[PDB]
Amino acid sequence: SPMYSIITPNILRLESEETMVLEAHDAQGDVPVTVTVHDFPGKKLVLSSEKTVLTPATNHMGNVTFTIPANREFKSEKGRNKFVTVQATFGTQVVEKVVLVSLQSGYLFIQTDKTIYTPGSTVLYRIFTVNHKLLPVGRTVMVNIENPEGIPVKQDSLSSQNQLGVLPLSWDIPELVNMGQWKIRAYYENSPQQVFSTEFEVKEYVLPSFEVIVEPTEKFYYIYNEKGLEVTITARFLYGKKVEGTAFVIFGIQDGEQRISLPESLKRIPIEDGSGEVVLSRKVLLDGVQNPRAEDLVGKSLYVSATVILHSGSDMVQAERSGIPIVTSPYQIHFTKTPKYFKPGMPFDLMVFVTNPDGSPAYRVPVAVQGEDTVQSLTQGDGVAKLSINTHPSQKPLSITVRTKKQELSEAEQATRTMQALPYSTVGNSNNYLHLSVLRTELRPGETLNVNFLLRMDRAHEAKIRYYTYLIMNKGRLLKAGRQVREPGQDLVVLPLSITTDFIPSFRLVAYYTLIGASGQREVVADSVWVDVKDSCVGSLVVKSGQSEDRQPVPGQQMTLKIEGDHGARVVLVAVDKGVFVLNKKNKLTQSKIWDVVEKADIGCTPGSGKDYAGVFSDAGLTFTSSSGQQTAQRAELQCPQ
Amino acid sequence: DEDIIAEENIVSRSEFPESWLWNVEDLKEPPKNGISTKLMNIFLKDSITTWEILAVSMSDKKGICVADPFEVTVMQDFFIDLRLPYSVVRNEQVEIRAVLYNYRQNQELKVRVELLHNPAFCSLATTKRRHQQTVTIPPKSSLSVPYVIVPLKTGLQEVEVKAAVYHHFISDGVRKSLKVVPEGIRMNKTVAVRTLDPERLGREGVQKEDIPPADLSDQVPDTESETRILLQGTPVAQMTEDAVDAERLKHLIVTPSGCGEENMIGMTPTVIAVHYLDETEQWEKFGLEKRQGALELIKKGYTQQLAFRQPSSAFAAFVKRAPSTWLTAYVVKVFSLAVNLIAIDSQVLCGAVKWLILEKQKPDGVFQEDAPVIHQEMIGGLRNNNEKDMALTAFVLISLQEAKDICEEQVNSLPGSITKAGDFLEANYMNLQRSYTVAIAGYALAQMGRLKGPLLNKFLTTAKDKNRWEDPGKQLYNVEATSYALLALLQLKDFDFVPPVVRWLNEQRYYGGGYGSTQATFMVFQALAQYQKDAPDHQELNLDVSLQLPSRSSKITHRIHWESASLLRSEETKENEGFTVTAEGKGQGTLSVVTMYHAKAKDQLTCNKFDLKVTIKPAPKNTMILEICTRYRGDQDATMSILDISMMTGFAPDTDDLKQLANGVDRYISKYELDKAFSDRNTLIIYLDKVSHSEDDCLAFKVHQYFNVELIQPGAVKVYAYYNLEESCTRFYHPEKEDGKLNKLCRDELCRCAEENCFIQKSDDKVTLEERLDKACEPGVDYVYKTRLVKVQLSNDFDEYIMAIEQTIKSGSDEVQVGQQRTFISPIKCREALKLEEKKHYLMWGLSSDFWGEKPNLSYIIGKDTWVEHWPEEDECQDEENQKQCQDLGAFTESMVVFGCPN
Amino acid sequence: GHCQAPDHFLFAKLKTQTNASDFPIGTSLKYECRPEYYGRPFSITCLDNLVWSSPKDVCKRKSCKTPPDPVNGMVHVITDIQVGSRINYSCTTGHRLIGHSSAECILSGNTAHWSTKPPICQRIPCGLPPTIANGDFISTNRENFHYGSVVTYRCNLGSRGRKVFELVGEPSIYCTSNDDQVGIWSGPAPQCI
Ligand SMILES: *[C@@H]1O[C@H](CO)[C@@H](O)[C@H](O)[C@H]1NC(C)=O
Repeated sequence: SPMYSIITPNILRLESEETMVLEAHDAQGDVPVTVTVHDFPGKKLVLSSEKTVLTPATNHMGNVTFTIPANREFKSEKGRNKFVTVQATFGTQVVEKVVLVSLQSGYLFIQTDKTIYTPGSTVLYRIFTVNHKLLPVGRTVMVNIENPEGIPVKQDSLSSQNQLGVLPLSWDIPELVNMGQWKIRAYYENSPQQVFSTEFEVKEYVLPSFEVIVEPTEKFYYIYNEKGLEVTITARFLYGKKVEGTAFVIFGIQDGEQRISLPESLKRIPIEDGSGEVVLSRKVLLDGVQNPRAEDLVGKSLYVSATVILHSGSDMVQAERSGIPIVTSPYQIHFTKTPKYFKPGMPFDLMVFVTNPDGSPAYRVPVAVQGEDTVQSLTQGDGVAKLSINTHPSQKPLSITVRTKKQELSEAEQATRTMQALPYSTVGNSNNYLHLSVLRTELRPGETLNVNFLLRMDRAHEAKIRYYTYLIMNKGRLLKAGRQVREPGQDLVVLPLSITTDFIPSFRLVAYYTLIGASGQREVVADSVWVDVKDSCVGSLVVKSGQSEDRQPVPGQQMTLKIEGDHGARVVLVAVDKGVFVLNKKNKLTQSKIWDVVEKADIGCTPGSGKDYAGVFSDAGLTFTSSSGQQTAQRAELQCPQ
Repeated sequence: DEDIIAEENIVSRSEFPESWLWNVEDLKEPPKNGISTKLMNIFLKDSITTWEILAVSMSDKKGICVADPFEVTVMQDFFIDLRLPYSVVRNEQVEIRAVLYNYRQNQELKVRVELLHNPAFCSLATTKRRHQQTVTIPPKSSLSVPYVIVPLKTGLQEVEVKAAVYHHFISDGVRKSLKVVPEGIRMNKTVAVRTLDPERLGREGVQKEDIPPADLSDQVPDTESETRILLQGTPVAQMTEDAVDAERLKHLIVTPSGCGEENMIGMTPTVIAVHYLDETEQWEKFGLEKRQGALELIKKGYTQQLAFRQPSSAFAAFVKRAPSTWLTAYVVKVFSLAVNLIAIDSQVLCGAVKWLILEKQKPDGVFQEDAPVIHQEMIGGLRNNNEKDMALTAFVLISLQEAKDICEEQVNSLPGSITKAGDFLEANYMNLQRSYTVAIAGYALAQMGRLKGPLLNKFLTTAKDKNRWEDPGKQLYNVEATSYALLALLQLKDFDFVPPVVRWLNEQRYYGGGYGSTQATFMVFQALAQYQKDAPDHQELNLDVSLQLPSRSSKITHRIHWESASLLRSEETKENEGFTVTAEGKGQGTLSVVTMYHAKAKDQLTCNKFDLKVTIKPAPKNTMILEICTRYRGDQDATMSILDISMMTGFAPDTDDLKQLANGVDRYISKYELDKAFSDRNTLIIYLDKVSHSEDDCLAFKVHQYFNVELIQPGAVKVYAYYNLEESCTRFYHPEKEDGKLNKLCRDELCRCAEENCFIQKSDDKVTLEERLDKACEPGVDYVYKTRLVKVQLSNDFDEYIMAIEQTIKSGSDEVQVGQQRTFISPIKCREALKLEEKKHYLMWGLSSDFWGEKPNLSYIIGKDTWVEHWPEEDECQDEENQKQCQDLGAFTESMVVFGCPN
Repeated sequence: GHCQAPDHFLFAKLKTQTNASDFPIGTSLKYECRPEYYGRPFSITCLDNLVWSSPKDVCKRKSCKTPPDPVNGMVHVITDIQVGSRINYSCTTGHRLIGHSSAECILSGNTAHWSTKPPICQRIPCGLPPTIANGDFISTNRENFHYGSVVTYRCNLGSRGRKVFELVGEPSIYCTSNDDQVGIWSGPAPQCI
């Protein structure tokens, strides 16, 4: 009984290259395959254009690369969801699956020259138009400009064709204008549902002479600290010289979105050598609010508003540090990187993410799961620590409680969290599992990664597994497909995996084997895992000094600038006075934000594994279909469950 | 001065951009180890600050990359920082500051600082005289130099200061810009809201609208305005009756089985379920895997059905049984609908049709059943009618018209048979006694468009309550007939009648799929599918809007459609003008016109929360006493406050007096200024812990003048709360000037600077006749009068001399006849230099720019170019010291009057 | 006794009588910086060693201001801003230059001010889109078009709406220029038939 299987991405996109996996299991000879895509329902013949031949010595597996053309969008804002029918014929046999379609063409990014503007000035902004592979593409893009009240005052429709994915643009802010937060909105012509936006502030301002930066000794506040909140004020000129002046500093408590000032926290301190110190006493803090219990203040934040005035009295600059948490503990525990399902009898790998109250990853923090002794781990650079526990064969859900083991804390100050994992369910209780283990962390492009395939099943049928089928999913598409061979008797095999720049920001690895089980029954066993890759650029862009370091350049002098980048690329530049950022540092363009937008656009909703093979595929953002009837469930939802 | 670079030789730094280097560069450099390197030689701007450079790279391979920021620190050893606000108010006196920074480690600099003269400002710097100070700046320090100016003309003006140090090459200058805002506040006046409905509210389907200019009564002259026009389309959706919930359709998937009849009974619900779910797009809640399965069932039903197809192409229950007309017709009716689903052989279908026509059709156009079907529950309401000739003829005819487009170009006898049967249906229609037949034959005739006039009226009036077509009997017949009637209405496109019908069908809660439910199910779902297929979900929207502005000969065009309904149209004009809107087409629009402008509203300028009184009094070199009294406006005393005090040039506070305040309670003075040298403190800041809201909190200290100089500048006192700089109060102090105010002359909303010389430089040098003649013959000089001072009216500010003109030597743009009085205005402080007293005579001449108010009512102003010469009395001319003057006066007068100028 | 004719600095000028070769000991001569330069007025004296005194750095050459970064434009500066130097202006993409591209550092002899004024690079305008029978284009902008603006065609549906004719031949088109001039449409493709 030769079995034909098709693997596709969970959701399909328009005007983007998608790949499809064709497999013929237990077959003979060269099997021809034709792939057709139609509208659902009916026949529009969207793409019939991909034809291929599966052969032995190719081990009966093949790629199909197609790009689905766009009807664009007639309707509607309301939707609703559109599906397409993917059908594949191997010589005779027909296997078909209907797939959900997202209208997203690609990504759009908007870069404004400054973070703040004046009435009667010009806002310069570029629009980067890319596909899902973040490659440059000429396309039609709709642009709108919304005032604070939300009314678009200007809208155009532009083409990025022959612009190399960069659209230079400008808008003149009127002299009679509404003050507030202005927004630049943009979207693709074929996809009005996906809108990318940026903000910029219009205000009456002047660039200051200097900048003020206030910092706490630590980024949180311990409720029982008698010292109170200690704040160091730093004020430096734009040219780097320190300052001499007088500063006014006051504190406050933030709960919800509501702020409450502390009147008796007002202090006037001298500024000497561009520095100063001020302390909010616990007495003043607890007196300001009449709520007698101190523990009630936990889960609230503090804010410091410092105002530095020069000894000339000409220039005055204010600054604020907000969101200083009042906590019982310096740390917190998060399971968002750990799979929620386990293989009974097989090692379960937990990834615990310990963070500081500000969200910054904690560094070198002891953690453990009760209980107790043998397991311990220290958090890495990314703030994640690995804890691997052994697993009982029982069907009882696994309840895991993780605590921080750091010394010098009274256990009242220790962070704890409790998770639960569920047993992977097999076919007909055959108890045949598959365990993918990837250990190494802080992975970078160019490195190789050993993937450990651990097979669990009775040795009676073990000789029938000659291979594992693996898929590398990245950025919502299929990055790679392959076959890892297995000789009879090999329970654990290793697959070397080369890591290119195409795995950034991260990737998913799914694998499955299939065999005929007890009494003529087809069983498909699968497992998945998620691997984080170091976030970075694909290429490199550096801007440095072109001359030796002697002394600072004088206004009016020429400066040679060195740029280090990829061959053939186009580089756009901007220069901003740092006095600007004193007023507004928000909404600045950053690669981190790009990869964040990409990682939010991922169709995979889980860190790994699944409740069953169908669950494994679907959760990892894949669809598996077979002529024997084994197939994934249907996801009609566009977003990730939450 | 001694060994110093001149002011004129200094080029000030004018460029202070907040953003630049918008440059675009491609890397063409051949890669060395994968990295291309381009070197950029660029030009740093005038600003002293750190410039941050952000780069983004776009490659056709590697994609997008956002580089990390790069900083460049731009600084000098000695420089000027000129601190200007964002905007200043016209005619209001303000004090800006120029802070000189010397960062040199061991070296102190002797500095000369000068403010440039601008016609747009009133300062101590005149046209022929500069305003310059000489101050010493210690190593690694800074010094603030206050300047007091009054803005004059609106718009964006320019302020420029220069400085250079003695015995060194060091120099610097700063040229910045500042916005001069007139008195007022931004106000949004809503002009017009107009509702657009060219169909309902328009004439001839066209609605034109007239929009007048905005009021703008309180608008400030010469100020701008912006009129904004918004066109907002309004979507109108019509309620479309609820489609049948797919949860009720689940039972309609049935595996086809049995012989020639049963096979169709089982094929029926599975075929129509797809048809309906396809149009209603309910598969998502139904599930997508079910469809293809159903398609397999359909293909099965068809394939099995082909086993009952006789050589005659006719269909019958069993191969041994005589062919059934109705069964074959129903097979045609089903396979016709199945074309959208599964592959079907046209030969089988059109073959069955051809057999129907060439066999079962009578010469009168009637189709007749020779061999009745075995299941009488599968034929629906064909029973009991006794009209069955008509009913069957209709059924068969419908099955023929559904298969037409496929079989038309194949079977030649199809249209013939169609029209043949159509005549028969047409002739007998009016005699129909049963609603069911009226419905089926109604739809039968409607596909020909032959249901018209009396027949159509018979069809419509048959419906009870204009909702349901029904006869007494079993319900299924009434439902089926109602379905046929719905297909009829939809065929004739009468949508007024439709909704009450569909509302009734869905109300019956009939999902079909039971014993003998074939006809009911099939027809009700065919009808309810065609309904949703043909049902409009919206009212047609096409808008043609045009705009006629008197300021633009160009025609403004905007087209609004139903996909545009979400989109908002915006148009702007800076000129306030009445304009015309020409609208046309279907749909409902909304028009909004709103202007933004500047209001004449006063005052808008005040010390908000602070009352400030400053009094400087002579103490019993020179020592004076400065006293500052302040009170906060509110229900509570203010928190920590700031007193920013500048100095009259050449003055310093008494160093001793400061300590008592500083060491006193509630008062704080930084030690920085306390141990600072007596010299070079022109700026002192007194930090107050509080200021009372009840009674005035006052303080005072002595000030010594260490440098004597002519024309000292008033000092300033600024009180403000540390948390808010925007709310403050500014006061000036001068011993010889009222309230610290500079001399300026204002009427209406316009003011001119009084800080120049009171009049032309006096004699000596003693004036001769050629001097007066040549000077008065200058083309610029407008008027020359001989006058007599009538009465001196003094005021708190400006002196008004009433001069009666006794004769007019030269006349200007003003029309003035001999004997008419005129008023001359002079700044106080110039009164004792003028030494004018009543009854004496004077000679005056001036320019055309010195007039006060507009013609022909004028007052004269005495400026730097204004000539005033005392004319001795006739009896006083006999005196031996008046001789030359009198001779010159008479001479000049008659020479000017009689001969005029040679030029 | 007696110091010879003073050396020629040539970047500074003496305006007063020089009638003599051998100067005596301790006699101040006044050297003012040449109009091509600028510096503080100074005086050179005999060392008593028969050699004249050395100037500190009193005098310097000149330069013409600061070249501004124009709106939507690139300033290519070769060498320095010193007198007689040339700088160039280039609009990179989608804009036409109104002005003089080449700019010169000048000396009017009293004071320096740039010979040419900074040019303005303006967005390439386009004429009306090609009009075809039986069909129209849709956009928020109709009357006034600028460079890079893209317009999309369609076919009129009448009133009730029906599928009339067929949309054929590349409905979307945009403004572009293959030379620096007024922009022309990418192509006059569309038809409704
Ligand atoms: C499909 O095959 C092509 C070669 O024809 C190969 O380059 C590509 O990597 C394959 N795609 C996948 C996802 O493996």
